[PDB]
Amino acid sequence: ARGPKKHLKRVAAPKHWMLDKLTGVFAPRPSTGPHKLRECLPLIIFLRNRLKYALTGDEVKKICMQRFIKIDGKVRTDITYPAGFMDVISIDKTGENFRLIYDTKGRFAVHRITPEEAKYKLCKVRKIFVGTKGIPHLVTHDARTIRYPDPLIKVNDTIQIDLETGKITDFIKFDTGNLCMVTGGANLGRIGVITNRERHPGSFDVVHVKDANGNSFATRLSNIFVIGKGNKPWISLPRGKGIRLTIAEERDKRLAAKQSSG
Amino acid sequence: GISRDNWHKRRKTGGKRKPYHKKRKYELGRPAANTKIGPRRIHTVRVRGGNKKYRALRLDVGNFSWGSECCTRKTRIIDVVYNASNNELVRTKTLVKNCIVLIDSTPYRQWYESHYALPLGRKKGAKLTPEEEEILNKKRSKKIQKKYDERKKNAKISSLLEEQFQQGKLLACIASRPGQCGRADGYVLEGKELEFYLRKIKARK
Amino acid sequence: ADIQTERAYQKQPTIFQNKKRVLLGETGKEKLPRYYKNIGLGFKTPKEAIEGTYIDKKCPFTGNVSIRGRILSGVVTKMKMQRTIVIRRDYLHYIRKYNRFEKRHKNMSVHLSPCFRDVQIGDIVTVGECRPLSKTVRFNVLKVTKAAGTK
Amino acid sequence: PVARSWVCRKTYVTPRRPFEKSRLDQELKLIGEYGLRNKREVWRVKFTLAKIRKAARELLTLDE
RNA sequence: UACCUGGUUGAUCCUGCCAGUAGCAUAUGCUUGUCUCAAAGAUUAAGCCAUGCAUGUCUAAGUACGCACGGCCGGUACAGUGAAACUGCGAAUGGCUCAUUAAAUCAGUUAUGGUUCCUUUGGUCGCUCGUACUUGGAUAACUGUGGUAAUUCUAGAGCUAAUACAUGCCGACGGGCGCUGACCCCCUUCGCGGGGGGGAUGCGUGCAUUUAUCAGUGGUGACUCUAGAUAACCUCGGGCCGAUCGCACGCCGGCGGCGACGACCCAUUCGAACGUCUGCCCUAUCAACUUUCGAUGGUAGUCGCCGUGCCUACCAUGGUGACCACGGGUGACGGGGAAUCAGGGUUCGAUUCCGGAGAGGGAGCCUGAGAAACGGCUACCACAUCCAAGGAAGGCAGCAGGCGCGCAAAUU
RNA sequence: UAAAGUUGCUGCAGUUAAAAAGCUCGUAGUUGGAUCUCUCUCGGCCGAAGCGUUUACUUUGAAAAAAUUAGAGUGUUCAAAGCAGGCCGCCUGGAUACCGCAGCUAGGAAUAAUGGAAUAGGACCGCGGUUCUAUUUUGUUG
RNA sequence: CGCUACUACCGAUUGGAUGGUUUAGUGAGGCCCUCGGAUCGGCCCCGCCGGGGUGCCCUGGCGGAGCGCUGA
Ligand SMILES: [Mg+2]
Ligand SMILES: [Mg+2]
Ligand SMILES: [Mg+2]
Ligand SMILES: [Mg+2]
Ligand SMILES: [Mg+2]
Ligand SMILES: [Mg+2]
Ligand SMILES: [Mg+2]
Ligand SMILES: [Mg+2]
Ligand SMILES: [Mg+2]
Ligand SMILES: [Mg+2]
Ligand SMILES: [Mg+2]
Ligand SMILES: [Mg+2]
Ligand SMILES: [Mg+2]
Ligand SMILES: [Mg+2]
Ligand SMILES: [Mg+2]
Ligand SMILES: [Mg+2]
Ligand SMILES: [Mg+2]
Ligand SMILES: [Mg+2]
Ligand SMILES: [Mg+2]
Ligand SMILES: [Mg+2]
Ligand SMILES: [Mg+2]
Ligand SMILES: [Mg+2]
Ligand SMILES: [Mg+2]
Ligand SMILES: [Mg+2]
Ligand SMILES: [Mg+2]
Ligand SMILES: [Mg+2]
Ligand SMILES: [Mg+2]
Ligand SMILES: [Mg+2]
Ligand SMILES: [Mg+2]
Ligand SMILES: [Mg+2]
Ligand SMILES: [Mg+2]
Ligand SMILES: [Mg+2]
Ligand SMILES: [Mg+2]
Ligand SMILES: [Mg+2]
Ligand SMILES: [Mg+2]
Ligand SMILES: [Mg+2]
Ligand SMILES: [Mg+2]
Ligand SMILES: [Mg+2]
Ligand SMILES: [Mg+2]
Ligand SMILES: [Mg+2]
Ligand SMILES: [Mg+2]
Ligand SMILES: [Mg+2]
Ligand SMILES: [Mg+2]
Repeated sequence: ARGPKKHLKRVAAPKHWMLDKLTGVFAPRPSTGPHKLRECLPLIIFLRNRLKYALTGDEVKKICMQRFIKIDGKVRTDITYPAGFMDVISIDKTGENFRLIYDTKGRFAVHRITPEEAKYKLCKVRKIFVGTKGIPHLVTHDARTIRYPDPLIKVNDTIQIDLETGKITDFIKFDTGNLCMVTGGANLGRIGVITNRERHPGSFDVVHVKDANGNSFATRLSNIFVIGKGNKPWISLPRGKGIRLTIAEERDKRLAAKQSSG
Repeated sequence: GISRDNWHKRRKTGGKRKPYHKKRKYELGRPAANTKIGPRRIHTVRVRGGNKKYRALRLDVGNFSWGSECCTRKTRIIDVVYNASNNELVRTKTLVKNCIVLIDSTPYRQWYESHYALPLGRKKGAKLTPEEEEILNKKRSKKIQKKYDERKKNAKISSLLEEQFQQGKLLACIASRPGQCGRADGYVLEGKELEFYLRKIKARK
Repeated sequence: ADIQTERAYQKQPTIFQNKKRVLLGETGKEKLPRYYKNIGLGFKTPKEAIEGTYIDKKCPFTGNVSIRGRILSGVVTKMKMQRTIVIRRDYLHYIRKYNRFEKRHKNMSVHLSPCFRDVQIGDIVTVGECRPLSKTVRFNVLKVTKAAGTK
Repeated sequence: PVARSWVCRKTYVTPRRPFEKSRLDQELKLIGEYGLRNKREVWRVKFTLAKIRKAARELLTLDE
């Protein structure tokens, strides 16, 4: 295939979008942006499939062209804009704010946040490099580069960004005992305290994480996102508090809710 | 056209490989820039990604560095005297990387005579026409003369470079790629490398 | 051992060998400084590479190569090329219909540095993946271990 | 490419021996007693029961 | 549902095949009331194609002197709607088909510390000591003369635009920093001499580029990494350092808020391209193959976006094989998968998802971030259209549709 | 395709039904007899470091497209399907399993290969030497 | 041995037809290099000159010529 591809088959779209099979052949094909194609949520999917504010794609376009949607404090009129982890979506006309946080089953949940909490976000740091007359530079998972960071900030750390200004306010160092979320793999969406990190030089590093219920699970280092310092998260967690129920206890909970209903 | 693919080649076992696609644009090659010595002629090539390669066809000036003295100057390229790959390259006077070249020594002599206040590459007739007598002897304050005298204690050139300076032409190695950057830069040969290439050149003739 | 056997002058590019020297510091030769690097992954630099004089641009310790990716092991089978050898890797391939294995092998041409002397047909070599060095060579010998009955 | 689904199943299976007195009599008894249209309905019910029995047999061999 | 039954004998028990039995796919025959899904010119011919359609695109914001409409006022340069044309972007996606292709493709796993990357997103964009209250020449649309049998052919003439082509400042700007060092001062030393300062005048200066040298902010398992210092360079077929548009309008005589375009470089996204490891059907009535025209490796280079015999020169004689090399065949595109199946297996996978290849057969290119592109171009080979015989124009393995081939497949 | 245990790995046959080379040697291949019951340093008792010869094997963990398959929920009027739906603005899904082989990961040490001293070309303790070398010296300089 | 049919082989014929590989020679077309220079400009020079200062040159706008100098 000469040149880049511009379409996305519906059955070839990422499964966490929860797209059906009979609506069409194609999928929204996220635009290039701060988040990778497989790990993002396009604006149209969120605005139409998730929130049901629009019934068709044309209605999503009509919504976005009145400049009502803001992603991390900036008006975004692109309906296929890739909104990813920890992004803040603000709709002032109706007055709500959402944070894209993975659910326990590895899907972007509709998570409403208070307007006070919509003024900042947390970003994982991807690399630090010195350039241009010895000025340090940070690169985050959100593709934003910040010059003059705190010298203590190292790779795999987490920084709190004020969305209005774009500057760092504080940070969490990657260390055992700090709370984290898994942003990829089998344990995606799970929240727990880092227990141990084993280093394999020349290969991937494995991080062990223990839930609040005592369950343990491993991931790769690139799949770990520091959420809070110690046991306390710096953001609000979704309704499922990051713990994964087995199918048996999920069925028991569903049956109990059914019995208590009515 | 010209191709740089690996599939037209035999396998390591010696068997033939049957091509599974026709020639692709990203495997192309281009004719060589057999850079000559002459008045500057450089052509630009639009290459992959929209960037630019400078294809030097004729060159007569280079940027050469005297490493022991850290003196880099723009000099005139005179002749090609050795090529480790082919002899026809010396015969046709082609400037490629690692080719041994004769460069004019005038800027280096000027820098030496201005920095050390000692003559370099001069005959015994001792002409020393004005503005060179001044640059070599002059009149200076006690501090300046003391600084120059301090310099003179560690200003001794190897005999081979002194002979070359007497002749007016130095041996240099081209460290750049004229067919890719359009520039013939390099360094003045000295030390054991100079001895090696002098022996090789003498044995070649 | 003379190291100037090619038409061109052999020299470690990083080292500068024409530094000006005063006659007061002319005790024979300056003992030309040697460039060497420590390849990671817990591999020791051979003392030969540090104290040697060979020029090998494909040497993992004194040349311009980066060890990355896969680290494998083999047995030396042939040493008839210049600075490169042929090793043999043997393995068993499983066949599921019969629940049984079959013995297979494949040869690999790997670059051998002059820092590994007294390499015999039969010893074990730990090689590491690098960028293509030739048409068929993609590995560099990182460690040599003698055979089980050497002298 | 289209926006259609092609998942489909056969709800019955056919007996291997087409003519045998006992099977024919038993199927006719079922048809008459439950007012069925043909033998395909009997085979459909037989197939659902067979799938259920296969699933149960798979589960039994597992650990309790 | 882990299943058998008929047939050799005068009769018996075996071996053993033939036949029966069930499913699944293609075709075909007879038959057919309702309703929901739903495959469909793959097989033979990657054979040939009439005709029509399948890729175009304008916002408040690049260029409007078409009355083509419409003014409001009529000198208010330009109201607005706006065909056309210039400019920009896309046309490299999608769709089709399965001819080629046998460690190739492809799959899983890794690498780029060996490269390119339009766009989106973030950073950077007075860091450089050197007409501007705005520069120049065209050209199209349009108006007029045309030529040819003929095309989405174009020529001559007359105007006129730019975010098309070019050209080119001011300012920040005071300096700082390297070098230079006329001179001047202090100090010690009788003194000499030594030590320490201030300095006029000259050259250079930022980020990109090319080379050489020096020291050792942040990073990696590992850089010859990142940053720093120095001497220079910096392509006339030139590198960045805004001569651009819109909307609100303001304050104190100059300063300004939102945007939109553009831009070197870095990062990011989308990739792509080479590599690593393991894995493929039949065939020995293919047992040795490659190497004189690169086969395997070394040194230096050329070319390439880069690592590499990729190519060249000089060297060495290597490299693969009964663990099946090399050669041949395939009714072979590879997978995810499909049919059948107690358990193990056998067979199928042209076919809607992923990857590859091709656009009648080869080859060569332009433009572009991205084609060796064919609903782009240039040739040759095979077909074939119009012709006034001078010439011109082709490519349905896109959607319909026709011919042909066939056992075999739908509406211009 | 099953029937075909008539291709036989599971799992067939070779005295007479088709079938063991005329006989022996012999390279590759395949197979191969008993036997052997973690610590010294670093950082805050642990976290670190090796290396126990290396594995094969077994168990775990990670990474592994969706569709399809298995399978949870859900009265499409039922069903094949679909991913929907339920209650009087709320409530709730869009699970889970499986994914050879090869490649990563951490436990086990039966089985099976492989080695560890027999010219001592041995282990451990101390010794002594030989050589080169990094820094202590040391407000500072020196 | 005789009667009929089918299949297959050897095939004299020095078989053809189709295809595919090459030796040698020729070689379209593109691309690169070295030239080439039909034309179109700009500077200059004058006849021509608008005005500034003042006849007085710093810039408009022409025609003529210069293998003048250069660019495309
Ligand atoms: Mg395509
Ligand atoms: Mg790595
Ligand atoms: Mg570029
Ligand atoms: Mg008989
Ligand atoms: Mg009978
Ligand atoms: Mg039968
Ligand atoms: Mg029947
Ligand atoms: Mg009806
Ligand atoms: Mg079709
Ligand atoms: Mg066909
Ligand atoms: Mg246009
Ligand atoms: Mg665009
Ligand atoms: Mg384009
Ligand atoms: Mg930007
Ligand atoms: Mg005109
Ligand atoms: Mg090379
Ligand atoms: Mg080579
Ligand atoms: Mg050669
Ligand atoms: Mg085929
Ligand atoms: Mg197949
Ligand atoms: Mg197929
Ligand atoms: Mg076919
Ligand atoms: Mg496809
Ligand atoms: Mg193509
Ligand atoms: Mg055709
Ligand atoms: Mg083509
Ligand atoms: Mg077409
Ligand atoms: Mg096309
Ligand atoms: Mg058609
Ligand atoms: Mg017919
Ligand atoms: Mg049919
Ligand atoms: Mg069968
Ligand atoms: Mg059976
Ligand atoms: Mg039998
Ligand atoms: Mg017998
Ligand atoms: Mg016998
Ligand atoms: Mg044997
Ligand atoms: Mg035993
Ligand atoms: Mg799957
Ligand atoms: Mg199902
Ligand atoms: Mg595995
Ligand atoms: Mg020829
Ligand atoms: Mg030609």
